[PDB]
Amino acid sequence: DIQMTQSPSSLSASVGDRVTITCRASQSVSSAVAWYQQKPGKAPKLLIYSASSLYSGVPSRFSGSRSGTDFTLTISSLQPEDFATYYCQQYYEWLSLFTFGQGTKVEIKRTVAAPSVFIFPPSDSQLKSGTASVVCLLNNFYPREAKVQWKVDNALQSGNSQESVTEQDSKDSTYSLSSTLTLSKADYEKHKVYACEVTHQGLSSPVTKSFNRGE
Amino acid sequence: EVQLVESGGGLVQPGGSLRLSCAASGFNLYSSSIHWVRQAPGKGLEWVASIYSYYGSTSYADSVKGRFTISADTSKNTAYLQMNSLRAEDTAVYYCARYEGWWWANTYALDYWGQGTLVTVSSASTKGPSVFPLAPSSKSTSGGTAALGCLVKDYFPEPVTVSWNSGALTSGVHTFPAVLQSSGLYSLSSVVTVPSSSLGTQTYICNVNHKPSNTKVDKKVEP
Amino acid sequence: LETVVANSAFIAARGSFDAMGEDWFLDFRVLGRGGFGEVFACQMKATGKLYACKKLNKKRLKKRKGYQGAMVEKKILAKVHSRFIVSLAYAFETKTDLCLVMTIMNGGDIRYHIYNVDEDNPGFQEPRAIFYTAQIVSGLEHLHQRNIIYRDLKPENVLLDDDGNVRISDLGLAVELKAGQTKTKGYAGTPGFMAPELLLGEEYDFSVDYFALGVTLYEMIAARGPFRARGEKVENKELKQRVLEQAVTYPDKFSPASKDFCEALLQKDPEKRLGFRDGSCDGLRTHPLFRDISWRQLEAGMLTPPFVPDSRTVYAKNIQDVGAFEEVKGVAFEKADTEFFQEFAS
Amino acid sequence: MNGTEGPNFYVPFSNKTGVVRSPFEAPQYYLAEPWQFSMLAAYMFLLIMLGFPINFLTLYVTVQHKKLRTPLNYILLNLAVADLFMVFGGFTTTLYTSLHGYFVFGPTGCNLEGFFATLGGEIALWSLVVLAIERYVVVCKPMSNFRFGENHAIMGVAFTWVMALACAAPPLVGWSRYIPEGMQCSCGIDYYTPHEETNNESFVIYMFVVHFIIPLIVIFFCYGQLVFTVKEAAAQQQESATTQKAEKEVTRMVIIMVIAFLICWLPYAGVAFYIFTHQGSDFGPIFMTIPAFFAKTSAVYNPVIYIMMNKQFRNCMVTTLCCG
Ligand SMILES: NC(=O)c1cn([C@@H]2O[C@H](CO)[C@@H](O)[C@H]2O)c2ncnc(N)c12
Repeated sequence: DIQMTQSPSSLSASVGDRVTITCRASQSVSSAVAWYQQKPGKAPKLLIYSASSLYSGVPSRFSGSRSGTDFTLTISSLQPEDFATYYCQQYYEWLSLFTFGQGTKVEIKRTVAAPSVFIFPPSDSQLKSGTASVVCLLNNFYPREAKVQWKVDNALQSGNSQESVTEQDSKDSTYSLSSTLTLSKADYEKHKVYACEVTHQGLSSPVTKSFNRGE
Repeated sequence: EVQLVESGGGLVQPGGSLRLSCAASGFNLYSSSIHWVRQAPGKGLEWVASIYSYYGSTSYADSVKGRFTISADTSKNTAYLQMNSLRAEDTAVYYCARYEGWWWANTYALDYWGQGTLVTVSSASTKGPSVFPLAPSSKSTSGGTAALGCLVKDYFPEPVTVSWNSGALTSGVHTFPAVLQSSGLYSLSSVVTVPSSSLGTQTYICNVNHKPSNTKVDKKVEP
Repeated sequence: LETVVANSAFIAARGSFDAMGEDWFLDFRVLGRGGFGEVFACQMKATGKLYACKKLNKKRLKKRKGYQGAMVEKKILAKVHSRFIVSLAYAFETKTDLCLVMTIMNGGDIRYHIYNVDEDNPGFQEPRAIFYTAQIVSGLEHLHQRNIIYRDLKPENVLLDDDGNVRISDLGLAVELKAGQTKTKGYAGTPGFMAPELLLGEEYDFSVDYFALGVTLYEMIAARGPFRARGEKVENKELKQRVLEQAVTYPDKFSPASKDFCEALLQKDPEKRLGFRDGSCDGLRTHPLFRDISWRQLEAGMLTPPFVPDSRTVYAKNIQDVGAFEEVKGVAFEKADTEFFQEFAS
Repeated sequence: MNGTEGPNFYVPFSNKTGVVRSPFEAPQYYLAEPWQFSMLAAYMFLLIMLGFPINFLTLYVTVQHKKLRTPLNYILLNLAVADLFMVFGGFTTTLYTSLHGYFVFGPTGCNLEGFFATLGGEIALWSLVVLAIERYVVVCKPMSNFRFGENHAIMGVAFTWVMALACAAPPLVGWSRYIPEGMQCSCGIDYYTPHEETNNESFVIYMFVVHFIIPLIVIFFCYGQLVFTVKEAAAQQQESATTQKAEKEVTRMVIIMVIAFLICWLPYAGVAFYIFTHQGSDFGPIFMTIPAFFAKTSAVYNPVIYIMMNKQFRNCMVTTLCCG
């Protein structure tokens, strides 16, 4: 079968940098590599086709080199729209699928920032439905080398917590994460200490913010 | 340029069937191969199927092979994807793409794509949101800033919009992407960090609109 | 005139046939003047069977110093045969030419048939052309399986038999390689049936034969090559520039399958050219052009051709303008030349 | 007699002016008029003016077109040379002499001029025979299936020369003699004098048989076979317009080829035979120029038939005429 790998998996770059990414196929599919850029609110768009030949109507900032099983895509100077996922493709069959990489995320390099940790009580209205949802906000941190953990009565809650992470902001260019721990009303009323423990590299050791039921 | 405009999306039951149409222009259909590619939301691209330029040979990715049947009419200049058997993983934006020649022909690559057409595989009727306040804590007062929010729970289908104070407060407002729950209903929380000191001096109201039922619920979140 | 009398005598001979030296072959009209001499029809004294005699005139040989080219074509064609490569039957000399007398193909050459169908009809009808393409491909394939770089192939070397089956014929300037080499330098073959690699004086593999196929196929259908106009051939220098630089445009005479197939063969870089893709030449065989023709039946010659050459008419030109090149003035044969002439003959 | 016999002349006119002697020193005007000499000279002028370009071209075109240099054309080049022998040996001399009204180069001159004219005409005669042979050889096969090669061509050329010498050389050694013919300004063969001293009778039989009848027979055989072959070929191949056309054309051509040999040598043979069979056959001097007219014109018409009506030469000639 055909396995597409890329490296770096993710890389931190700034505008006007020389970014070099590589792609590797598990078997020889000959000189046959296209490079695509994908970024939200767009459909996939061709950059390089054939083996290293620049596609028509594509900036000459993108270029490719090499051959064999190891292909290269180089961006000579970055622009603020080159923070995106880049996919290689090999476009051949024997009747095997046309195989794409797992994307290489070029992200915006910046300073570390600690998260502001807030833990939120459910209201009376929330408890009336029959579910209790306890919300933890980790606001304005960088990078995504952070783990949220929920403890209720010191017991680790996993497999009943859901995380959602926003990408880079336009207000300060950081990440925010909201994790919503969903419990039964019954479990909530058999519990007392609800604690959100936040692990981050900007923090010396995990910061726990907790509350006792209601205000 | 060459352009593809898809149509024929919609909501469809699991294990049902749907036919997508991709209307092609800027080229003669009989002179170009046509393929389907799909994208699961916020993920990679999976190729689905191809059918030859003058139409006769077909190839398929194994996961969709047989289940989906690619076809085309060169008398309409339109490619179709007949999708039989729908599954949870089939919930995706579906793209048609173009391809030129076949078996080495200036060593092509997939050069024109559609804008996608949304296929939603799900079972449930439209449902307005229940909006619960997420009360601030008196133990988050320790930094001088409290975060409070609203949990907009058990709605179907997307999208909801959540704003604060009728859109007047939108900075520091983090409205997270919808997560699909195991109830088959979407849920999101929208939170805002405010000064703890301004609680009970300023009221914070989440304005929740759910367009696919036109249901609007405004919930004042307690100081 | 006298040529018509000779043509009438040919018709007479054919009738007898249907129903080694100067005292062993009845001579008829020349059919063209090749690279090194004329190629005339002829007939066996004791068999009453028609053969072509590719004459390489001694005078013209001395002028062009074409002694190397003669030996290569002989030895190669003599050794390699299939059902898409015709047999060589005799190699003798007379007194004025070296002779290759080769086996029957009384159906004329493909180049003739482009114009004899009608000259207002360019090439053959699509099914008929497709059939012949499939057969030419099989012949090339047989060479490639034996690790032979041909460096040639042309319409005039694709002969029709009276059945209507086509075969490549006359294996000219070529090299038969062993297993353990595929790359060889040189400048060889007739210009226009040579790929970029040869012309630039670089190494080349099996790819080049597939370049020649592209030129052949294109000329077969459109009645003109990609690098020459209808019933024309340009000078070697210009032809070299054409092969390297000229992009191929495709008439609507071609079907879509045939257009795509021609494009695949006529790429200037070997890497982008269909043929040997570094593990098979059977990737070529997968092209939709050949969905019409089953490979198993084709290779065994079990498929009926959609045209059968009539035997009540005779194919190939009768002299009325054929090429020419110098015959000797003061120029007197070397001892070496005489030794070559005996050596050539079997 | 049958004219006026001499041991070194044969005035065809009968003696009745009392001055009919040798015309090597006697000006002929007692059996001719000045205007007839002008017409004689005019006719010789014509034969030079046409004959030399036509025959020169035949040699010339082959040298500049590679493809023409082939064994089967050797004999045709030879024909052109033969014709030129007649032009410069016979025609030019006769033009010169005619304006004096008699042959002014004397007995030795007569033998020379008569030799070159005969030599020329005989190489031509035998060329036409060899050509018919070669055509028979190529199509009809002498030995089943044969290639016509260089050696045979050379032999063919040599053969015409040898046969011509076999005819032209005897009157120089006294078996027959050259003596003035016509208006006495050209020298022909003594066949018209019953003169014992040169043994004319045996010579006339030899001439008639070996140099007319034999050729005539050979020509009839060869072309008869050839026309038969082509008729047969066409019959076995009803399909195609070309074969039917070919049959008609070949029959037409063969009639032209036979007729051209007849016109050239039949007058000499006919006249010679008549005089031999019947004694006292007086033919005038003007009348004796008639066989020469017919024979001499073959220096033009032989190359028309045997060169121009051959496809290869035609193409080359067209090339040269359209700049070359
Ligand atoms: N060399 C060959 O094998 C042959 C070439 N010709 C004709 O000879 C012409 C001059 O090469 C070609 O265009 C054909 O018409 C042939 N015609 C019949 N049989 C053949 N074996 C050949």
